[PDB]
Amino acid sequence: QVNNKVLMWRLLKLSRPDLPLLVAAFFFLVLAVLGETLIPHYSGRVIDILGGDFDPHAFASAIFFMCLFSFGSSLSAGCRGGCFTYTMSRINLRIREQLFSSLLRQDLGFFQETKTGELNSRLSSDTTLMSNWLPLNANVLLRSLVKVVGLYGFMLSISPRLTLLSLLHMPFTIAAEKVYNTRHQEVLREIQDAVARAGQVVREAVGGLQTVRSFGAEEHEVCRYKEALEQCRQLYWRRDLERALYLLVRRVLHLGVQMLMLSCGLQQMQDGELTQGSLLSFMIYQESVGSYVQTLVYIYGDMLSNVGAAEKVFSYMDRQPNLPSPGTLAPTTLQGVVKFQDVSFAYPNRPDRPVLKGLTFTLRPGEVTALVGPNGSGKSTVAALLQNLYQPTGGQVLLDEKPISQYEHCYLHSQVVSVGQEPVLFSGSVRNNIAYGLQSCEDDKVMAAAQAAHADDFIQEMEHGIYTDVGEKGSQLAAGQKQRLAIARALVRDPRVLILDEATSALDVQCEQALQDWNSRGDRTVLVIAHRLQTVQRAHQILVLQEGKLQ
Amino acid sequence: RRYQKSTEL
Amino acid sequence: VRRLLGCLGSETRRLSLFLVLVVLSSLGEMAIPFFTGRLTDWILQDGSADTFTRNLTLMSILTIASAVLEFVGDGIYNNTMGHVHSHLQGEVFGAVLRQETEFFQQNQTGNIMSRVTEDTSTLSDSLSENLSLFLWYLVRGLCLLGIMLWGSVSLTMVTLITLPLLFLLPKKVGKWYQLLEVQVRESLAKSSQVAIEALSAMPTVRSFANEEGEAQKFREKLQEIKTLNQKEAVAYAVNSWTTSISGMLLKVGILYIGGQLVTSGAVSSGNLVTFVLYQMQFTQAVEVLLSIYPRVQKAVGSSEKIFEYLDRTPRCPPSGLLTPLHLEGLVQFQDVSFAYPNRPDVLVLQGLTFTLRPGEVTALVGPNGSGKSTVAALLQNLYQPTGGQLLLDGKPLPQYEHRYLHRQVAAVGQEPQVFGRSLQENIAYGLTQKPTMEEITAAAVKSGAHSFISGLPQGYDTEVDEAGSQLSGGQRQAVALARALIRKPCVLILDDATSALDANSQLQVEQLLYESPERYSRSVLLITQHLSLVEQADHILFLEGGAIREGGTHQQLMEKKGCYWAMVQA
Ligand SMILES: Nc1ncnc2c1ncn2[C@@H]1O[C@H](COP(=O)(O)OP(=O)(O)OP(=O)(O)O)[C@@H](O)[C@H]1O
Ligand SMILES: Nc1ncnc2c1ncn2[C@@H]1O[C@H](COP(=O)(O)OP(=O)(O)OP(=O)(O)O)[C@@H](O)[C@H]1O
Repeated sequence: QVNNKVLMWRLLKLSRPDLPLLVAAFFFLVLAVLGETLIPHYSGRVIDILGGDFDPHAFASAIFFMCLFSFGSSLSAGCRGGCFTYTMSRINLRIREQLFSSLLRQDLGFFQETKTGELNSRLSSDTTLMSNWLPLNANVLLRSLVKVVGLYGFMLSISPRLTLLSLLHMPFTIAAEKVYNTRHQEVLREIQDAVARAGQVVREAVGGLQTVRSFGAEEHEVCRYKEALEQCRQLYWRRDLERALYLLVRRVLHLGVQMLMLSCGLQQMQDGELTQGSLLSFMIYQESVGSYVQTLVYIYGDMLSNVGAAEKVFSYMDRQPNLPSPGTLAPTTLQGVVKFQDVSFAYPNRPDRPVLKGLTFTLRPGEVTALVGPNGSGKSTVAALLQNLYQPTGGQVLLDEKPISQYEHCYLHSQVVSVGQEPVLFSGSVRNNIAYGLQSCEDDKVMAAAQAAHADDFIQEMEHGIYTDVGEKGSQLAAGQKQRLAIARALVRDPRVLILDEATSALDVQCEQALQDWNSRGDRTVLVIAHRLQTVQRAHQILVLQEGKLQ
Repeated sequence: RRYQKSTEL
Repeated sequence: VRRLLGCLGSETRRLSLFLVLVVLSSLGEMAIPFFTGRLTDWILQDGSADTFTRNLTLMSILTIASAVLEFVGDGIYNNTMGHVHSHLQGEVFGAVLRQETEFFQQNQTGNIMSRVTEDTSTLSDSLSENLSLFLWYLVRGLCLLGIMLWGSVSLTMVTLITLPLLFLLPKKVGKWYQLLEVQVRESLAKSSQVAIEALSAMPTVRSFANEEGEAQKFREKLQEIKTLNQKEAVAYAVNSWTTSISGMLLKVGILYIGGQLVTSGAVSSGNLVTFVLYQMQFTQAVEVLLSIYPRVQKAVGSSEKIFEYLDRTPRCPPSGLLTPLHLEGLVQFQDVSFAYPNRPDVLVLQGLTFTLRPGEVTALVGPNGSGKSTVAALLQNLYQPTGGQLLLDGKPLPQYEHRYLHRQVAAVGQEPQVFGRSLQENIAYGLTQKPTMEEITAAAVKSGAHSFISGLPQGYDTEVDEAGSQLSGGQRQAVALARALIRKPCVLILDDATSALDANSQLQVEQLLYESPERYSRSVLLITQHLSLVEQADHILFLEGGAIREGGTHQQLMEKKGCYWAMVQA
């Protein structure tokens, strides 16, 4: 269709800045094909010379042209793969960086709906499957198509009667290859379904073993996994039977056309219309012309999968994000007046299910504010709406008499910081994680932030000070230390409006409160989210939250 | 059975 | 080791018939180069048309009869290797499910996932594919060398001197190129782990305006690959040069010796064509066998992880043999003291002693922690007690049969997991026989789930996906309650039955607990924080610090003004 035409031109525009490498690679393609096709022509000419005299003017010419084209074919084929492997790597690194940059600007509703299994396959495996189009699938298709025409050009020069019998059995070889490649892809798809079905059986048994042993169904789950393997085993045998049947067809047919031309070609040669040299040049070509039709049909089948695997990526990259227009307002006067005016929010993934029902309150910079409510009331959604992470369906959020989406993206998040409900620690060092997202900072501020958040006490227990490497996902440190690192990550930024969301986190909320009264300075707005009323007091005001309605 | 050489790049 | 790899013994009659058909197929395949040298000698000295006809019909039959025997040989081997791979894969699942319960807590589930799913399927499929190729080309590499000796020894011997001299440089550069190819694939997959780490924590990245920083971190990993990629692309060109030149230089070495020999009248020109056609087929059988062998060596290296997993012994005691017909339902604790064996330095429970009888309700209450749900774990034979004795109807728990005991002891978990199956079978999970349709309706009647499940478009056949998406927390409690009521347990364990139950099913819970006619043959252990059911319980015990602190009936305990008085006034 025309949908494949735009994917043709879009994939060609991707490889435009590799023009000097493709020209040098496509030169060596043409030089190698002409080098090899002339080799069997000189092979029969040596034998025809070898029936007379050893005259230098023709025998030594044919020998020299043999070694020159054998050198020419082998030296050019080495440089063709050298310039094509480098081209594929340059395309692969270009589309990986371009996709990851475009995936990073999507709205937060995209990542909630999309599973993380799909985005890993697009980034890791689909980019490799699309970079094989031009350096591999268009390389083999062009090399085989020119060579097939070249072989039939010489066959018409040798004997026009004999080359017609090659064309008669051809339509079978194209049809047999096209049928087998259709059936083989159908089975290999059914293998992928039944393999993940057997892995789904072990998915429930291993993870939920406590429920399995509570009812004595270990022999039941063994029975269902033994049955799910029998469905896989039937398809494994079906693939091998069809594959070994195709080889038997190919071997019988290859012998069939070899006897037809050895018999009829010999009968023509006894009539004097062919020489022994021209018969040997005819037979070498014929063994080679069957092996290039099979490659041409197989590769053209695989070119359609490369485009199909390149249409998932081009749909992820071109999806429009649902974000407000960026703002450029960054005033230096940021005293920090926060006003909520009848806000109502519904999640984009699950619409027409209201969470907020017209909330209205105001935060004063010099004071402390506390939020309390039951589990699932929606306290953390108020925290998300305060950092421009979403758009409220109704009402507005006013920060310094301005809508919160009108500020600069880097300037706002450097002044309105928060601590998450579940802290997440990345795979960098400790010093790189305290100063996360900071372009430039000194070592004194990192130490001072740990001192204020009680993180410097345990930072000297492990060697290298603050340059210690943290494991992946943060699975090296204690859970209690992880909240202290997250708290110190907020304070180093020198924020203006501060949000703390411990909620279910306890046994350290009084360690922070005792030193500083929720780190309230007098010009820094503080919002503390807690589940129990007997815990705050410190806050100047309290706003209880029930089912999205303040009391 | 027969070995099939992966295609040259 | 290969000795431990001595499986597939029961199929040695089928594998021997394969080994007799590969040699018969390898002998009949080489007729094609034999009857091209006899035809090229027939034309050089003429002869009758009978010898042309006789040489063609022997090449007709032997080539056709070699393709058929390969097809019969191939399917046989493919039929048997399917059975061995599937029988062993089902055998490794029975071993892990018979392991102790403590295997499945500290170690990651995904580590157990990999060793069973694709560390055995891909290991066996790579080995079964690469073993026949090594087996097919070894016989062709051996049957070709047999007739090379019979043909002419002079050109045969000169092949074997020049073969290892010409097959050292291709594999020395071949070793260097595959080293660089695996260094690219490691750095490509390493950068994917960095990119997917930031993508799974998008709210944390967005709240700090670090979208530019994550793009720079990814661009640093990709800029490291490009430095080593230029050297890798050159090493592909040199590897293609050395393989092509050394292969072609072999062909002209043997042609010069044969041409000098055939011009001296020692051998006919017919025998030179057969020998050269055997030279390329013998060389190809060596270079194929040289590439398969590291892959087979790799597969058997990774096979020691599977067999270690199968050979490890469980720590739990084996199942008992006694299956008595009727159980009264009495269970008692004799000064038990359980510690988690993962950290046995901490005594979670100590000094527990109570007796349960049919017709009475015993409630266990306490604060968060202090081994509340751990008492339910010891009752249904999930761990063994470190101290004390546990008695069920006068007998210890491991002395009882494994399937019969769990059919008479039913429990409700804190967070009852549900599986993706039909809800008609999910209610009747784990039964020895499939019950009729009346019992599932009766179980839904006694659980209060019938008011919701009958409103489904499919009802009892409504499919549920993984992790219980199409159900509420309250509906997850109701589906679990009916699962524990079909088998009519003699001892019933109720932990957190009303975590999200504030509806009519809670009224059915207390109706079953206190006024149902079937309570007189059941013993109930109750762990909920709702004090309405506590005050009607026949026995109430307080749990704090993993030990029994206060005891007695209900009315005997406020008059003591103990710990029960604390949260009642609060
Ligand atoms: N990412 C999300 N996608 C869809 N719905 C969400 C999401 N996060 C929250 N909700 C919905 O919002 C409501 C609660 O929001 P929120 O997470 O802010 O509550 P909370 O009371 O602060 O949290 P907690 O569950 O920790 O007590 C629920 O109806 C919940 O289903
Ligand atoms: N696999 C484990 N390894 C180590 N400690 C564990 C493990 N499983 C449980 N524990 C600990 O042992 C105790 C067992 O939990 P417990 O029986 O006290 O439940 P609970 O939190 O009181 O229950 P509920 O949620 O019903 O109130 C807890 O202190 C828990 O932290």
